[PDB]
Amino acid sequence: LHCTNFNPREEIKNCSFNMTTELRDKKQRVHSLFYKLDIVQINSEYRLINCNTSACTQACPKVSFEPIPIHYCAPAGFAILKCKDEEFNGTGPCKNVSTVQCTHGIKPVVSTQLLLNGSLAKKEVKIRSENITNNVKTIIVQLVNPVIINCTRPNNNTRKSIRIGPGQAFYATGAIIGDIRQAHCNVSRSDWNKTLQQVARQLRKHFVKTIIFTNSSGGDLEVTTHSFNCGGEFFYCNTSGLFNSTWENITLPCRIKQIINMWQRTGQCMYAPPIPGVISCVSNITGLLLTRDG
Amino acid sequence: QVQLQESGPGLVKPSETLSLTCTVSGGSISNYYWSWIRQSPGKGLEWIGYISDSESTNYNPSLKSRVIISVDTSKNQLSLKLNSVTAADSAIYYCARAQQGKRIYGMVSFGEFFYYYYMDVWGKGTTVTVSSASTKGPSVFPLAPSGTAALGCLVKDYFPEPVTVSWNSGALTSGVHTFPAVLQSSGLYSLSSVVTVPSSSLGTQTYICNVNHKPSNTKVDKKVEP
Amino acid sequence: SYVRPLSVALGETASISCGRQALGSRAVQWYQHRPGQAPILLIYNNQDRPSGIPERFSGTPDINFGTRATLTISGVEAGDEADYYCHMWDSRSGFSWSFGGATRLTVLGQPKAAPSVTLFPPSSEELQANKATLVCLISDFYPGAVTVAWKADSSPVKAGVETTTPSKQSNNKYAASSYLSLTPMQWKMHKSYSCQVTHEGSTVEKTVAPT
Ligand SMILES: *[C@@H]1O[C@H](CO)[C@@H](O[C@@H]2O[C@H](CO)[C@@H](O[C@@H]3O[C@H](CO[C@H]4O[C@H](CO[C@H]5O[C@H](CO)[C@@H](O)[C@H](O)[C@@H]5O[C@H]5O[C@H](CO)[C@@H](O)[C@H](O)[C@@H]5O)[C@@H](O)[C@H](O[C@H]5O[C@H](CO)[C@@H](O)[C@H](O)[C@@H]5O)[C@@H]4O)[C@@H](O)[C@H](O[C@H]4O[C@H](CO)[C@@H](O)[C@H](O)[C@@H]4O[C@H]4O[C@H](CO)[C@@H](O)[C@H](O)[C@@H]4O[C@H]4O[C@H](CO)[C@@H](O)[C@H](O)[C@@H]4O)[C@@H]3O)[C@H](O)[C@H]2NC(C)=O)[C@H](O)[C@H]1NC(C)=O
Ligand SMILES: *[C@@H]1O[C@H](CO)[C@@H](O[C@@H]2O[C@H](CO)[C@@H](O[C@@H]3O[C@H](CO)[C@@H](O)[C@H](O)[C@H]3NC(C)=O)[C@H](O)[C@H]2NC(C)=O)[C@H](O)[C@H]1NC(C)=O
Ligand SMILES: *[C@@H]1O[C@H](CO)[C@@H](O[C@@H]2O[C@H](CO)[C@@H](O[C@@H]3O[C@H](CO)[C@@H](O)[C@H](O)[C@@H]3O)[C@H](O)[C@H]2NC(C)=O)[C@H](O)[C@H]1NC(C)=O
Ligand SMILES: *[C@@H]1O[C@H](CO)[C@@H](O[C@@H]2O[C@H](CO)[C@@H](O[C@@H]3O[C@H](CO)[C@@H](O)[C@H](O)[C@@H]3O)[C@H](O)[C@H]2NC(C)=O)[C@H](O)[C@H]1NC(C)=O
Ligand SMILES: *[C@@H]1O[C@H](CO)[C@@H](O[C@@H]2O[C@H](CO)[C@@H](O)[C@H](O)[C@H]2NC(C)=O)[C@H](O)[C@H]1NC(C)=O
Ligand SMILES: *[C@@H]1O[C@H](CO)[C@@H](O[C@@H]2O[C@H](CO)[C@@H](O)[C@H](O)[C@H]2NC(C)=O)[C@H](O)[C@H]1NC(C)=O
Ligand SMILES: *[C@@H]1O[C@H](CO)[C@@H](O[C@@H]2O[C@H](CO)[C@@H](O)[C@H](O)[C@H]2NC(C)=O)[C@H](O)[C@H]1NC(C)=O
Ligand SMILES: *[C@@H]1O[C@H](CO)[C@@H](O[C@@H]2O[C@H](CO)[C@@H](O)[C@H](O)[C@H]2NC(C)=O)[C@H](O)[C@H]1NC(C)=O
Ligand SMILES: *[C@@H]1O[C@H](CO)[C@@H](O[C@@H]2O[C@H](CO)[C@@H](O)[C@H](O)[C@H]2NC(C)=O)[C@H](O)[C@H]1NC(C)=O
Ligand SMILES: *[C@@H]1O[C@H](CO)[C@@H](O)[C@H](O)[C@H]1NC(C)=O
Ligand SMILES: *[C@@H]1O[C@H](CO)[C@@H](O)[C@H](O)[C@H]1NC(C)=O
Ligand SMILES: *[C@@H]1O[C@H](CO)[C@@H](O)[C@H](O)[C@H]1NC(C)=O
Ligand SMILES: *[C@@H]1O[C@H](CO)[C@@H](O)[C@H](O)[C@H]1NC(C)=O
Repeated sequence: LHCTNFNPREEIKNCSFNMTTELRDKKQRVHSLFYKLDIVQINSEYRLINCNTSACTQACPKVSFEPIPIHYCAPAGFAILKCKDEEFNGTGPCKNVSTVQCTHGIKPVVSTQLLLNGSLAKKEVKIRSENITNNVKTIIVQLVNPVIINCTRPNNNTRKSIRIGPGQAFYATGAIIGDIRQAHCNVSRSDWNKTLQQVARQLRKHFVKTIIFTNSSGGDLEVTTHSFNCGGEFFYCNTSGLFNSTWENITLPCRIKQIINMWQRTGQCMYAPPIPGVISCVSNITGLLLTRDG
Repeated sequence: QVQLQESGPGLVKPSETLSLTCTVSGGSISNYYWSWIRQSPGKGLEWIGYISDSESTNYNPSLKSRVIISVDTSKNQLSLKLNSVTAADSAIYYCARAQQGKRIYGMVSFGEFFYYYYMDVWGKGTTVTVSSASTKGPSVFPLAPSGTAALGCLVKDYFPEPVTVSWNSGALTSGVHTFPAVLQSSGLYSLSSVVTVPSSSLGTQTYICNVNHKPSNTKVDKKVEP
Repeated sequence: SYVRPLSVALGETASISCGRQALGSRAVQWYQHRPGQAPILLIYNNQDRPSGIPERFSGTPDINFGTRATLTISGVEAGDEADYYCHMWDSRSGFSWSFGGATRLTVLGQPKAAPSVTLFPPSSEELQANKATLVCLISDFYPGAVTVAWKADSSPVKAGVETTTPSKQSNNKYAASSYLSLTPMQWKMHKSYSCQVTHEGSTVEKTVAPT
């Protein structure tokens, strides 16, 4: 790739490269926009961040990542036991047990840190874990009232379809019609603060003591961010402004990637094609997953 | 409430430093932004530069390496200099009050705005001419008259622009008609003004013109009569 | 730079399109400028006009991107015959240094006006300096285009003429000078000199004689 910057965070590049066409002997000099996070410099000649470890399969633009409820059923001759006790800790005896053939409608919503679109606690924010005394065991919070997160990618993107071969059409990121803004999310203060003092008083029921909230540890982008899906593109929001209180909006600056590995697998990625137009999604925040230090 | 007025030398030799000034009236000088604009024959309005209320400079890339926009907060005087002047730098120079605007299109915290300036009150303008030719005072000759009559004065060979004509030192203003100049092949202009006036007062009320040519400091005045 | 010619009829509404389209959210300025005249600001925001400018000068607000910036001059008169500039600022382009190309609105359909020719003989003081210069002053005509022709008795003369180009007055009319320069000898030896001004398909002549 031969890339230059964009305009006189969220860095975007305008990269021109030689590309194949419908005929093997002929080439084409086409250009595309690549988010800076999907692309590394060689040492301005750049390179797609995945080419040195694995190939990438871009999504068929007709399928959707829309999470819709899945019902898991048990075969004939088996059964599923549903615990109906409200304040059920998740582990141990359950006094209100009923049997069902299938589970309820479970939406495969992939997210990080914050659990979006889920089942709430019927009363009192319930906390679940294995060995609470062990910090290496993940804690899972489940809110009782859902705070509403409001995300949107404002830039009016356009889809530019290349033709890298007979029937193979790579959809490149075209121009940005209109203003260039910053993708982000809004959640309500005095509501995240109202529901964080709820998670607070339940964290102290197991830990006697002052409790503190901080940001992620550090490392990969998927590990240290509120990575989720929104209208087709994969956001990577920075939640340092959400977990920052020791016991009007709060805006989370989000970056957007196109080369995602999803399941952290051994060399397999997907190129998320650019969604044309404006993207905006609204998601309930029903759950949480923390990690104690010691 | 706030007015402006430019000042200049009228003539500047090539490859020398041009210097102009402006006088702000009815307003503080270190309160607003000030700009400089010039219009040459054949070229549109060209924005030279601008000075801030914090007195910070920012010049057009067309002449960043030749312009110094100073200031004098003791009075209300704004400065401008032009190093190494050539023949193309001759134009009518203006000084206006730039008003800073803040257009916000996204989030003010993400930096999604852009600053834009607009100049609402301008000065009258100062004419400067770039030529190695020397200055020269005019030679106003009177034009005697003859329902109404017409009378004027022939401001002959003079260089450079401009020249001012006033009748009765500003008393007679109705019917005046100062014509544009004429650049002769000899290299210097020639102007003529006239004034239509009732035929009754041809002998009594004296008519006296007043010619001002600052680029040579040759101030003259003459009288017209049959 | 290079100019865009525009022509509207008297009393109509002028729709002056801006030079450079905006790539994003914009902040446009409209200046009315005349050659040899201090430019006046018509509209400084996308539609905000300052004190004194009549309501007939209106712009397009940038409520939604895509809408183009235009200056709308309703009920054009003879005074709206000037250069208009579009100072285009936006969120994507750099620092809007230049005012852009000028569009010169020329309001058509103005009534016609006849010249006011006036010819002065050489002064006594000027003739004493051994230099004679007749002066023919044309004024208050429209459209701004005339033709001068100097007569030396019967035969004409053109060697020694210096004629101004038309120039708009304060009454939206045009004027021009006309100087014939000759030696004081040929002023006295000729019977009469004339100044023939041809405006449109008509000619008017105001002569003078050495007496
Ligand atoms: C997630 O969270 C995010 C963060 O919380 C959140 O982000 C928010 O996004 C929105 C939009 O997405 C952002 O909204 C923008 O806000 C801009 C600023 O708005 C404020 O300021 C203006 C102007 O203020 C100056 O002028 C007034 C008087 O005119 C003075 O009183 C002011 O003091 C100030 O002037 C002084 O200060 C200047 C700076 O120092 C000096 O330079 C100046 O000389 C003076 O000294 C106000 O008018 C606004 O008032 C409006 O809002 C209040 C509520 O607060 C209303 O009650 C009220 O009725 C008003 O509507 C406000 O206070 C806006 O400029 C911007 O709107 C323009 O831009 C968009 C896109 O560019 C256009 O599409 C839109 O149409 C607007 O254009 C109009 O205005 C421009 C310039 O003014 C014109 O050129 C243009 O033609 C058009 O004018 C037309 O429409 C006007 C009405 O719209 C009309 O008045 C005109 O006459 C004409 O017809 C936009 O709204 C917001 O800033 C973000 N938040 C933050 C914190 O940044 C996000 O939404 C959340 N949700 C998500 C992501 O889903
Ligand atoms: C903070 O983030 C908000 C995103 O959720 C921005 O957008 C505002 O959200 C409000 C809450 O939904 C909207 O008001 C709602 O309007 C509907 C329509 O009538 C009503 O049903 C809701 O009851 C009502 N909610 C409330 C609490 O009033 C606003 O309409 C919406 N803004 C706009 C312009 O539409 C906020 O703007 C943002 N605030 C700041 C300061 O950044
Ligand atoms: C998430 O945030 C977005 C934007 O902040 C919210 O969208 C906003 O929804 C309101 C609902 O009324 C819209 O207001 C209406 O807009 C129409 C069209 O302009 C107007 O005719 C009405 O009078 C009214 O003002 C508002 O325009 C819209 N804003 C945007 C940018 O789309 C959305 O509701 C939020 N979702 C939540 C809080 O669940
Ligand atoms: C959490 O749930 C909400 C609602 O169930 C999700 O919002 C939904 O987002 C999808 C797009 O991601 C919207 O559906 C599609 O929109 C496109 C764009 O116009 C259109 O082409 C499709 O036909 C379809 O309408 C859907 O309208 C929207 N739902 C609501 C109620 O607004 C949200 O995405 C979920 N969050 C996560 C992280 O999954
Ligand atoms: C594929 O590329 C990535 C990115 O360059 C490699 O990870 C880098 O490894 C080098 C080792 O020399 C480090 O210097 C960089 O800091 C690493 N980058 C990041 C972002 O961690 C990765 O190792 C490469 N894969 C293979 C198989 O070589
Ligand atoms: C987000 O949360 C709200 C509030 O819990 C949900 O709205 C509720 O939906 C149920 C099911 O129809 C109703 O019985 C409640 O009355 C609704 N509450 C309100 C306040 O309207 C909403 O369905 C949730 N959305 C998602 C995608 O999870
Ligand atoms: C994003 O930009 C595109 C242009 O690239 C806009 O598409 C136009 O939308 C209008 C809607 O009134 C149509 O009339 C035009 O025909 C569209 N143009 C093209 C080339 O398709 C689109 O509206 C923009 N998005 C938003 C939300 O404004
Ligand atoms: C990325 O850079 C290319 C340059 O290679 C831009 O393409 C140019 O666009 C301008 C404006 O329409 C044209 O006048 C040129 O002819 C184009 N050049 C080529 C080689 O195609 C392209 O517009 C840039 N992309 C973006 C989004 O700005
Ligand atoms: C997430 O956003 C916060 C601010 O909202 C960033 O915090 C800054 O981090 C740097 C690097 O350690 C510090 O030097 C600054 O003092 C922090 N500023 C603050 C706390 O206001 C943080 O870097 C962002 N993280 C990511 C991954 O983008
Ligand atoms: C395409 O390849 C040619 C050599 O075949 C090279 O000179 C040119 O720079 C390339 N263009 C790109 C990579 O955009
Ligand atoms: C959860 O609650 C049950 C109550 O039956 C208790 O036995 C168990 O130790 C608790 N576990 C945690 C991790 O709180
Ligand atoms: C079990 O749950 C049902 C749900 O409605 C409730 O009616 C019943 O009282 C519960 N029984 C016990 C023992 O908790
Ligand atoms: C965390 O809170 C402190 C104190 O309220 C504040 O100064 C700081 O900016 C906050 N950090 C983030 C990332 O929001």
